[PDB]
Amino acid sequence: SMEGILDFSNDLDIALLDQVVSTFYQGSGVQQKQAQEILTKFQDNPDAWQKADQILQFSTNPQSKFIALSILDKLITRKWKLLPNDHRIGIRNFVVGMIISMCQDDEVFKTQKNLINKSDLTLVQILKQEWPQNWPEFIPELIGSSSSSVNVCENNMIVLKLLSEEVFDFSAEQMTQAKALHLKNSMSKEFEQIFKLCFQVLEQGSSSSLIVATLESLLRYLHWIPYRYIYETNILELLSTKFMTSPDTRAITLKCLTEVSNLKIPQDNDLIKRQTVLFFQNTLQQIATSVMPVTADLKATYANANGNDQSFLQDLAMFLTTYLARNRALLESDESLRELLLNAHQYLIQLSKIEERELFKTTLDYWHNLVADLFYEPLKKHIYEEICSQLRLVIIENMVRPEEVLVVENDEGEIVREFVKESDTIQLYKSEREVLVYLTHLNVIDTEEIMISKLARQIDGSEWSWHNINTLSWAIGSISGTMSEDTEKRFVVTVIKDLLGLCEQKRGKDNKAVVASDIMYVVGQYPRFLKAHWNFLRTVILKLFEFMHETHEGVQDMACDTFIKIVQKCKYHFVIQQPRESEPFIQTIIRDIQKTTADLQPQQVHTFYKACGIIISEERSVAERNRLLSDLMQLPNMAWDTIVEQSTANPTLLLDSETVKIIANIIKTNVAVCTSMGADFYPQLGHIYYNMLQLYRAVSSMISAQVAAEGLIATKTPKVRGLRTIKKEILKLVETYISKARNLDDVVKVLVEPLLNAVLEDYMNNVPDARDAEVLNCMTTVVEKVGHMIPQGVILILQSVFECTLDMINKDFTEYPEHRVEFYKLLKVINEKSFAAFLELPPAAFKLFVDAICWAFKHNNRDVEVNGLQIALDLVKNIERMGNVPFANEFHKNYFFIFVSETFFVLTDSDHKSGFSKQALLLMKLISLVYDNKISVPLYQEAEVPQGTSNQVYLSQYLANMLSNAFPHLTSEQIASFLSALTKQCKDLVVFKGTLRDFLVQIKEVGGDPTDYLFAE
Amino acid sequence: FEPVVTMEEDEEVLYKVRAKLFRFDADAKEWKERGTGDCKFLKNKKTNKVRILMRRDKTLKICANHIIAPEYTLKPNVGSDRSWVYACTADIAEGEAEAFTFAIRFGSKENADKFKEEFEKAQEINKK
Amino acid sequence: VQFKLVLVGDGGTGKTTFVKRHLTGEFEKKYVATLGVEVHPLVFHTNRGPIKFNVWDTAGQEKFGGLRDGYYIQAQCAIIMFDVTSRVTYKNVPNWHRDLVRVCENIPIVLCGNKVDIKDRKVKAKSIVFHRKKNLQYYDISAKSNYNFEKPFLWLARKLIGDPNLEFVAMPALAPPEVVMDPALAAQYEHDLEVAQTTALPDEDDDL
Ligand SMILES: Nc1nc2c(ncn2[C@@H]2O[C@H](COP(=O)(O)OP(=O)(O)OP(=O)(O)O)[C@@H](O)[C@H]2O)c(=O)[nH]1
Ligand SMILES: *[C@@]1(C)C(=O)N(Nc2ccc(C(F)(F)F)c(Cl)n2)C(=O)[C@@H]1C
Ligand SMILES: [Cl-]
Ligand SMILES: [Mg+2]
Repeated sequence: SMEGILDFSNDLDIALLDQVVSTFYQGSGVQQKQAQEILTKFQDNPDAWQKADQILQFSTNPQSKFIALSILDKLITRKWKLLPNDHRIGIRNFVVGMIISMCQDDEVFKTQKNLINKSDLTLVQILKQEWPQNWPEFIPELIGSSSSSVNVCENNMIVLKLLSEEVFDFSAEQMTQAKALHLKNSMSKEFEQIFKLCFQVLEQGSSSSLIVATLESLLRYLHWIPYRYIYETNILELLSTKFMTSPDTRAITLKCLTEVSNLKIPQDNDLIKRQTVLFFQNTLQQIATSVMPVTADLKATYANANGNDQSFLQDLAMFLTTYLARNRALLESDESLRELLLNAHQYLIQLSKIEERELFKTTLDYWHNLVADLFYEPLKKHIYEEICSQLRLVIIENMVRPEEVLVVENDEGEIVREFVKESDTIQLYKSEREVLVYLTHLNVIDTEEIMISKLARQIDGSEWSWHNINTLSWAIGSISGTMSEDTEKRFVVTVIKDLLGLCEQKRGKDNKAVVASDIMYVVGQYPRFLKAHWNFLRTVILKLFEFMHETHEGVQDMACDTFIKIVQKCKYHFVIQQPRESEPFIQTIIRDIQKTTADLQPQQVHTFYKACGIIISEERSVAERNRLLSDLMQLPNMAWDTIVEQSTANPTLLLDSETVKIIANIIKTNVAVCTSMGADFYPQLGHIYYNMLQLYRAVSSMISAQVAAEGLIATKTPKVRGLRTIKKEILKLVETYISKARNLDDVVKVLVEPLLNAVLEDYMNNVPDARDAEVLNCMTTVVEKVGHMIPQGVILILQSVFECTLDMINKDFTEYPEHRVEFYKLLKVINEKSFAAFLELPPAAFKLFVDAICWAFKHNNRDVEVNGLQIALDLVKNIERMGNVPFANEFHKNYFFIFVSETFFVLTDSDHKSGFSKQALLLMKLISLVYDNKISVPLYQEAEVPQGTSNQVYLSQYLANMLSNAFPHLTSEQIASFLSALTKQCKDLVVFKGTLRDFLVQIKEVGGDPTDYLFAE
Repeated sequence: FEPVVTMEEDEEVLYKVRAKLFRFDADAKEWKERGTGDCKFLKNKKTNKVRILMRRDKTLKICANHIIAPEYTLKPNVGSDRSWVYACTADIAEGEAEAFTFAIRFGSKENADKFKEEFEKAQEINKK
Repeated sequence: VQFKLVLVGDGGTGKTTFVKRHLTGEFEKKYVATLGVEVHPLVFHTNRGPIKFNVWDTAGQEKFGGLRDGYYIQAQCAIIMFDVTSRVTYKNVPNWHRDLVRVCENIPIVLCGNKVDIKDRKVKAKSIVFHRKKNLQYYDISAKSNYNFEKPFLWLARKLIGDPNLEFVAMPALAPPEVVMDPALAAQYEHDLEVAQTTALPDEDDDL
């Protein structure tokens, strides 16, 4: 019964409409869902606009009228020029008339603001279509009618605001270059009259709501109007005094003044400088007297969140930061302006204490700007000494938890392991560090004194808390590298000493875990100190080893990361023999590696072995390195040798889930050490390589057997996931090694053949759901590093992976996402480095390759899409390089237009916005091929066009026809003009892109102006 | 001298463990997460009856509330060595008593085995 | 005590996935584009009593837009969603906000960068500044990892109730029915249990 309104053969029952509308907005459940579908279908009916005037006159529901105007909006924006001129006049008249009518009824004006704003916007859509060429007197009549009613005046400020927005702020995406310029120039030419009305209203204006609307319109004009309108009228005085005292105008005025501040004025003119100082002086004066004094506790005020206080403090911070970032030098020289400078910064100091992450970041950006300037700019830092000192306190007390500190307090008051990483916190930590590092450089004595005396108050317990020792610890760690080595020496010694004391003096697990994390963070941050103090370094490592036995899992984990972190920087001190030591410390570490790691989780053990690898690689004597490497790998090599005996005595021992874990961890261990040792890992890889690839085969068999016996479901079982983990880690190890290998001859002659034999056919001959995408990833690196040396190898790789993988990923865009991604990375590298492999493909398979490239384009997945467009660009360059030969001629004849049309398809369908640049580039390259006669044969058949016809003429003809059928609502001239411009601009990418953007606008409407494509010329 | 002007208090916590709860949607033939947080075995001090109560992290909304019935049986899921599946005939987490097939996965296999042991103990307590 | 909340943002940004997480606890991996809007009741329990959000989860894609700005009418709060792995989704935040504040002047609005769980982030933290001048609250979120997932609603509740110290609280938990037995037979149970056991749980590599 609601569906009545969908039947257009009858008159529209307005009362029924209003019921449907009410049911959607005010209703619920099934009725709401049904009503929504009906209204949607109503709205999208392309005749629905004819019912618009009817709904506006006769409806008793404002939402019904809103939806009527949405119907009109869609008509105006998309099909306006298609209407006969009667309907355009008619629609204009009843929109204009409804606005006037709604503004004259005071009660409707008050209560129907949504409906009037929607109406105003709808009018502005008409202005975009007919102003000013078919509406010269719109602006004069608007100014005239503004004195007639305070409601109409006010509503006119809304209209002008919306118009300024649509022309200056949001035109780039939504109009052609030519049309945007037309409308900017038109607004520009009539702005004088617009401004006088706006300034009149501001000077003499009574109605607070009219003032607000007028100021709101002014905010928009400040994005674009010339400086003179700002500094050669009295308007700065008005904004910075009058409109700051009344709180209803304060908000919008502050935003207006922010926009003015943001302009970079000519430096040479003293009068403009005086005015830029004065509006700032006035504004700060109104804040001190009408809002809050400089001493006000803005942290408390923001936390109370009365009325608009949070928003105002935000806008104040934006105003002060914007202004002072571009104009503080005007306040720095004149002694009479020093109070004003320091007060503005004092406000910022108070704002920076607000507990509100995103606001803090806004203020922190400003502080960075300032402290970076004081670091270089001569004779300036003395000015801000007291500000900077206060800031040191603010930052040291609001340091966020660095990545490296893995303990944190929960909602029960226990210190525990962190559940997850915080990336929001990560950038904030870095920003804090940067400012605090600068602040330290600007006064190293002040920074030390604050930190040391805060530390004293931790010891004696006056200020002791987890928060208080933590922020302090993190700040102390954060400033590493700011001090002299000797100050650092004394400083770090003091800090460690006192933190160790804290530790003794506190009892309980939670307490020990806090101070442990803090000491670990500090020492990790001061490698330079550790380098120069071997006895101390040794102690912390030995202590980290102790923590690897801690039952508190947070501390365990952190000891492992701190070990790696110290080792990344101090590794040299572990590899040489220190005085008083019998042997290099690496030797001591390796000997106890069993006892040291015995309580660690596998992945922590791997980290441990990786760390040892960092150290071992530091040894440049080949014999000693290989020996240390042999020594490090002793446990996993023993386990491995005993596994391979058992495993090759009978393939049944591998069924054992415990054995699968052991093997996985052995390979993972190998991967860990390979990761840090790279090319130096080769001997160890050589020890295991041939047996490892046999295990890869054996494990493959078990996986295939399982899938046969249990079904596809087997791939989800623990046993099969474990077997597959073994294959993944083997692939990862080979990838990791080959990615870093220096001796490529060994790779080709030793590693590659066995690897290809072990993995390629197994991938090819497994069911889709059992193929490891890591195979593809491995092969990508193989081709990357040695592709140029294994041409027959690369052919083998394509044969084995290309068609079966393509068939997995070419039914939809969703399934096998990892294969999808790795697949296009593989084709990319082959096409770069080993293009011959694609020439050796039979014609059918070369066609699948082209299909695969174009398929990639149509992905939204950025990983696939980006590689897709690259492959295409690279293929074209590959073909062009071959010069005038039969394969290149056949390629162009078979595939040039496919590439052109496919590129056009994704350019124009509004579903691939992300790849616009690379699409445009590919299309430009293709068109340039024809315009430089780099294609040697005709792209058309002999019968098809007159003999001797140039490829240039034929391409125009093809494209015109293609676009004509694809976009039948374009005129012939629109298409001719676009292609004429496009082909001319095929060496200037940014111009070409502009022409394409112009085209994407024009296809979204009817009657686009063909002359728009002359905008560059 | 004048100065300045959940329903779990009556229950004992036998067992607490971190976990992820799923419910099976038979229509879709897919498991769907119902909640992640602390799964607690709560023994009412008045009835001696033991229930599962599980709350989502941060929102604290109940994603499981049902007696650890004697008749329930924990079963393995084909995909996991750290999960149990079982039929529940009266869960009131989302209000009106409803039947669900639940699955519950833990951080480790030890946790899963511990849970099963505790679950069967609670079943015993519920029999008397 | 209910508030209309509109959720807007480019297609695929994770609006519907986010809402679903809040409704049922579930993580939906498939992308079924929303057609027009879907309205969902969503209740939270706070120390200031229960708050209900009528969530108008709108379509991001132009072709599935439906009523567009019509959905926002009388909205009392909103969330704007983008995807930190897709720069274009951020670039479009100003467009969504424009359309939203033209209909809804002066309402509390949260900007949300979804999918921070994904390693290769494209919209860097330093880049995300649009909210400052527009007085939007901002959060990094992940519907998948549940990172900060509660934060948008906690903040909106604080603004709408007008109490900055509002907390989510543990809803009471009635003693559940001790009378477990309903049908004597339970034939239906046995078929469901076998199917459920032999259907793998998703994401068996996650930490939980
Ligand atoms: N990795 C990750 N993926 C997510 C997250 N949130 C959503 N997704 C996925 O991204 C896709 C987004 O789907 P929806 O939530 O349907 O997107 P939408 O924003 O509702 O799209 P429209 O309805 O067209 O506006 C789905 O495949 C989700 O599984 C997240 O936090 N992390
Ligand atoms: C407590 C934090 C503490 O001080 N402990 N002793 C200790 C000794 C030496 C070191 C160091 F710094 F690494 F050399 C450290 Cl971190 N701690 C503890 O054992 C307590 C955890
Ligand atoms: Cl980032
Ligand atoms: Mg959706």
